[PDB]
Amino acid sequence: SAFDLDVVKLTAQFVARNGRQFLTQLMQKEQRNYQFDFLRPQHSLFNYFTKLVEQYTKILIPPKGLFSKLKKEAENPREVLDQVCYRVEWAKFQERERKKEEEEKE
Amino acid sequence: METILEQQRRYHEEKERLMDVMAKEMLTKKSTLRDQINSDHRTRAMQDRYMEVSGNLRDLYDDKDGLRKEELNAISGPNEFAEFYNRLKQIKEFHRKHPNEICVPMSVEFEELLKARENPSEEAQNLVEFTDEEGYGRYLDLHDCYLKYINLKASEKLDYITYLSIFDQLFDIPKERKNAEYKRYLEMLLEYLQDYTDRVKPLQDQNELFGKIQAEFEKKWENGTFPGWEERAQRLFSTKGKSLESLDTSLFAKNPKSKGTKRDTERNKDIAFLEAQIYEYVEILGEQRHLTHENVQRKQARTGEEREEEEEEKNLPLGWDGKPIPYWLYKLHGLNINYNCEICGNYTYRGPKAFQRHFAEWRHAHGMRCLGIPNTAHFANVTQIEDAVSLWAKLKLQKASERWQPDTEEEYEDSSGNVVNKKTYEDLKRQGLL
Amino acid sequence: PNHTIYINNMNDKIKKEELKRSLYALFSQFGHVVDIVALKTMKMRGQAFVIFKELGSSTNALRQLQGFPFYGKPMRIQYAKTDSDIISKMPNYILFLNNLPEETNEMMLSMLFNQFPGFKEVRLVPGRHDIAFVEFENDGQAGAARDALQGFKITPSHAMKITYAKK
Amino acid sequence: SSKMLQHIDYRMRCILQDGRIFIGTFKAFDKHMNLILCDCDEFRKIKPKNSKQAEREEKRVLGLVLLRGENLVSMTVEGPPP
Amino acid sequence: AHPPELKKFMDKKLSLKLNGGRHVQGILRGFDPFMNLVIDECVEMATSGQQNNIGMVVIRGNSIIMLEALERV
Amino acid sequence: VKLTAELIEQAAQYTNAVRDRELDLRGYKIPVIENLGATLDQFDAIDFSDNEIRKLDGFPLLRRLKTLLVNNNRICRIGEGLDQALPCLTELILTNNSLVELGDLDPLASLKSLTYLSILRNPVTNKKHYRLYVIYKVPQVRVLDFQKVKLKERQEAEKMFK
Amino acid sequence: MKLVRFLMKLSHETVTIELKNGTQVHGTITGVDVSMNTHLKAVKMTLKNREPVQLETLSIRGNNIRYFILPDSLPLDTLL
Amino acid sequence: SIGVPIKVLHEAEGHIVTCETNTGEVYRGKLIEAEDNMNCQMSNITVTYRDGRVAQLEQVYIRGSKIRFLILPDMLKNAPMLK
RNA sequence: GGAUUUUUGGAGCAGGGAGAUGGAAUAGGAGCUUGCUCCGUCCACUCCACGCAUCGACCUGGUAUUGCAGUACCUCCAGGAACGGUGC
Repeated sequence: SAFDLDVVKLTAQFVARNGRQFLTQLMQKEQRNYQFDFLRPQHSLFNYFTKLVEQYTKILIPPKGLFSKLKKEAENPREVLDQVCYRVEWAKFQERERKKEEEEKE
Repeated sequence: METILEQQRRYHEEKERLMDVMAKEMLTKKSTLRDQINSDHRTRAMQDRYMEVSGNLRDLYDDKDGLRKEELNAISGPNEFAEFYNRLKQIKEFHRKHPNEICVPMSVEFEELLKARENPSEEAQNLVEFTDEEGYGRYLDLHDCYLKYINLKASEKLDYITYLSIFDQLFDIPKERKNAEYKRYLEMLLEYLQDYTDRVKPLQDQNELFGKIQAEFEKKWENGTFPGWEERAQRLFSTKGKSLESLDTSLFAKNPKSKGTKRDTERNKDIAFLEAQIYEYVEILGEQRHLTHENVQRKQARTGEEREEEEEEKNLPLGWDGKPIPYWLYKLHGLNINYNCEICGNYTYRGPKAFQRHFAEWRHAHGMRCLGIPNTAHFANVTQIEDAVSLWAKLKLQKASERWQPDTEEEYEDSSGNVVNKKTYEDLKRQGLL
Repeated sequence: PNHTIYINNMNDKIKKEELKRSLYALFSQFGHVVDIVALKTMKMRGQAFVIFKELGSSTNALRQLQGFPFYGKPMRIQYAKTDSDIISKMPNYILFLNNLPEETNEMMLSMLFNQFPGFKEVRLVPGRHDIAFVEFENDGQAGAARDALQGFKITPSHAMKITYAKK
Repeated sequence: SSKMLQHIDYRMRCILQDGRIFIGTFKAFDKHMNLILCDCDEFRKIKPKNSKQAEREEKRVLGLVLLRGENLVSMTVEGPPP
Repeated sequence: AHPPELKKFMDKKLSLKLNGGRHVQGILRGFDPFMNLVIDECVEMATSGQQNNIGMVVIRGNSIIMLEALERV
Repeated sequence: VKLTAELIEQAAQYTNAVRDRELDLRGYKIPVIENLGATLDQFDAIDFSDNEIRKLDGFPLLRRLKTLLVNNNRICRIGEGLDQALPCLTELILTNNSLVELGDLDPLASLKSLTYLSILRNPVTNKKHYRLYVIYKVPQVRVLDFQKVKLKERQEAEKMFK
Repeated sequence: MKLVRFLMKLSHETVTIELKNGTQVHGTITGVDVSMNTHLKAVKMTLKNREPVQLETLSIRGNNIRYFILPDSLPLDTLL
Repeated sequence: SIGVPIKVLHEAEGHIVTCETNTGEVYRGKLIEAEDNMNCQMSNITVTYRDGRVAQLEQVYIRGSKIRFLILPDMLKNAPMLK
């Protein structure tokens, strides 16, 4: 739902700013007189929270939108072709891995 | 909202979906050549979607440089968290889900069922980029520039050999005066050809190739690109010779090189750009023009059936043992006679008892169901559908007639010495009088 | 009621075509525009009719635009007495119709009762005259058109009003 | 052949004896090919007689028009069939 | 191959518009299946209001694209 | 819900009430303003009766448009590039709409062709000097609230709010 | 015999028609009947002082045409 | 042979039609007698002569050779010619 | 079946004169670029003979009609000519 997704977005906003392993902006939200239902790791929503945290990190890396922005993407179809071919090469190696694993298991 | 955060969120989603779509589109392919040209254009355009994302994200410091100091505090927390969460604790009891929170970019940069195009991909194709014979990258448009040259020169022998020789080479002594509008006409044919080339090389950086061609036009012609041994240096776009390189340069900016000739350095600017673009396009498509010329040789000397079609590129019934049925027997069975059964999808039957049994066969059964009338016998051998519906119409009328309906027949007197039917009796009975 | 709606009470210094453009803009909202029958001869001046897709559409444009300001004088729109040539070539569930005509034609009575989302049937009490009971296959429809018909004119010599049938 | 017999019943811009374009949902042909254009209109150049005034076209509709055979300069399709 | 229907209009007055913007005011007198309506007591009407009585005009339908009626016939 | 060129081609493009080419799409609640130019230069009126369009925006280049029905819609604001896409436009009937404040009258004035307009049933209606703002911003207008504009109204609307 | 029958030798043929209203157009016409009736297709047409207007299925008339231009690979004696 | 154009002209004759001729002579009135050669007899017509003083005459003989077009009954849109 | 009504065509063309009135950045020639002189395509203002009349729609205010029927187009006075083709 949109409300639950917004709550997960706030969880990602807190995990982007949590600067210590035991100190953060969500330690208070856990036992601070409100409900905290995304704070579970044994909840399956913990996995979507981890994905949202990975997204907040992909926005929090300095090359990801803090103070530097590279234009090899905004005006780069050649680096884009390089990246397409890189994905394709990873895919070829992975198809080989799957075939070898299936054969070994059989 | 989230600008230095949510902006990067949108940009990450956009670039990641673009990278997945680009990987799939540049790893797997199709068979079609028009589809191949359009798909190179589509890979360039997916780079361009990531390109809009990047044009938003790479100068997006107006939020980052300023919110990184206000969100760079280590004191606050559940206060602002509680402002946000108490706003978020509104009535969100609307029990339904939404995958249109992460589930856009696959439908945006993925392949379709009939044409492999995403959300953008409603008109993604080589639609107007492929002419009749051109073949999306198989042939090109030399006929139009040829017709323009014909209407210009008007020569009783300006035929295939002369056309191909003028359109294959780069910078020979041309077969027409370039000191007339023939140069501008070559520039127009080269504009068409260069558009064709910008469509036929779509995955290459268009702006970067433009900048390379601009450095070419600005240095590589006029700064001694053609050396010599009058022969030290001369121009094919100026038509002035040089006693040496320094003489060429000095006549470039002298008086008669400034404004004292209608073929001056700027007064030949349009025809010079035409000459340069034409020479570059020809010297690139030396193989492409060669394949087009081979095709034209085929389209001139090939036989009529092959050429036209490429431009456009005993009934004997079965026995148990699967052979012809002999002729007196075929006549007996009378297969020749065909029966137009309109109910059966304009199916048409040979063999009369075959025809008849078909009325209970499936295709007729289906026909009936979808006609809206059961496959009861009463219509069998009525094959036209308007006849069927009027028949079943009167049949319906008769069935409703001979039905005894207690509602209109079964009739009740009220207490007041006057009579109504069952229906109205119970109606006014249970709506509070009777 | 009628799908052909009368729209009048405006000025005459306004043009037929211009007032037609105004009526189109102001009628594609409350109903559909099929044709605007506009005559500016003297026998019917300052008036026109719009033939809307639905009879409830026309009467609803009439009941919302019951005196809407326009063209020199607040224009009044109602249903017509009959329908136009295009469409011519084309609270409870049960309620007693009081002042029910001993003269009405069951056809027009049916088109009245089925103004609403389709009525079940109309039963003009054929004993002691001047009564009816009509039921609607949609009780909200019955109550809607019966409240809007409280005091309704049909054969204007009377007002045909339908209230919720009692217990 | 009867070339137009496929392209009829759609809104088609028929051309004039004087250079107008008239999109009528064309019906049928003849040996003189006189047009019977239904739901048919016209529009021609509102000549400014000048250049700082620009050129437009005022809208005229005949509805169904029986364009005599001397009319057609061309017949192209400007509306799909409704 | 069908004569034209000027039949009740014959021997009656018509004011015709022929090419050159001209008018011929006259009596319907004679014709052919070629529609060549011939007007006696027919007078020309020019661009200017000048008008000359022509005696007997045999005005070919080659040009005359209009003609209106003076009476009911 | 997807509003497509399905519902724009299947739309009715034929004789309107004032005998012009109108294309009705009644009965869709279409909130998506896309895929419209496929009227194919044979249309002047675009009607979206029973629509929920989040605001006034989303039309293609129509140099011919002569009527548009955006009534019974969810119009909250008014988008910018309206004139170059409707230069022949005089009738953009957006009554039963939800325009609120005179900042929704910012692109309203840039057209040279607006004369027959309707924004009725909006909270911009009973506000004081609202028709004054309208008679200021709309020079070439002739049909406003289905009664003529006035030179006295124009004097008031130019002179006030200096 | 007539050259109307010579123009009847044109189908899948690249032609150029200069018509009656100052028109000049490039066209692969659809099909031509005995009275010169040659309906254009994918044609770029320009009347007197005009634009390159496009018609994907158009019907260019007869006596309202002026000049016709045939293909270059068109044997004349074989076409008449 | 026989023209469904002529059938259209026969369905357009007898009542109010509006012919439009060569130089702008357009007559909107009762196109009484039209023969398949199109020499249309109109009755009680209002003809403009393209002059904008579109004046009403009676029983005009407007030839069809100059007839640029002819606005016919808008009620026979379902003709038997097209259907 | 290219001769007075439709498909072997009567189609083409050109916008009235002038003032030390003016705009052509990227586009005209010569006086061999800039400066400046004269010269063969328009529009804005103004002078004639707002190129001349008709009518139609409209903008302006006043003004008569409250009315039911399928429209070339339906008030009257007065101004202005923003727009159309008809005679020169």
